[PDB]
Amino acid sequence: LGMLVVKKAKGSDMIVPGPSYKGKVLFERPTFDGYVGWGCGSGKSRTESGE
Amino acid sequence: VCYKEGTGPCSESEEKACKTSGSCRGDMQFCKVAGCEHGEEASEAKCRCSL
Repeated sequence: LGMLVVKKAKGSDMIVPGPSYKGKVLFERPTFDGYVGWGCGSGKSRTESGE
Repeated sequence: VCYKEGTGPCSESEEKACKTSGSCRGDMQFCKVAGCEHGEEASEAKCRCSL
């Protein structure tokens, strides 16, 4: 709807160890500056909290 | 601990490098002082060292 826009993630930006990152490709994390989204590849299943 | 997660652990040439190198990533308490240069290894990541 054009209100805000989510942006990519830089290496200096770090994950939060809270949830169980099993079978993911896109999670959000609101930040002090903006909104950050992370992605993986197709077939690249996310089965651990690591990057 | 350092492990290649493929064909088991890292090499001696690798683990000796990974206290001097700048491509094998890792968790915290390993980047503040030991300097994870966090090479953006999209494919075929080097072996990760954690606690």
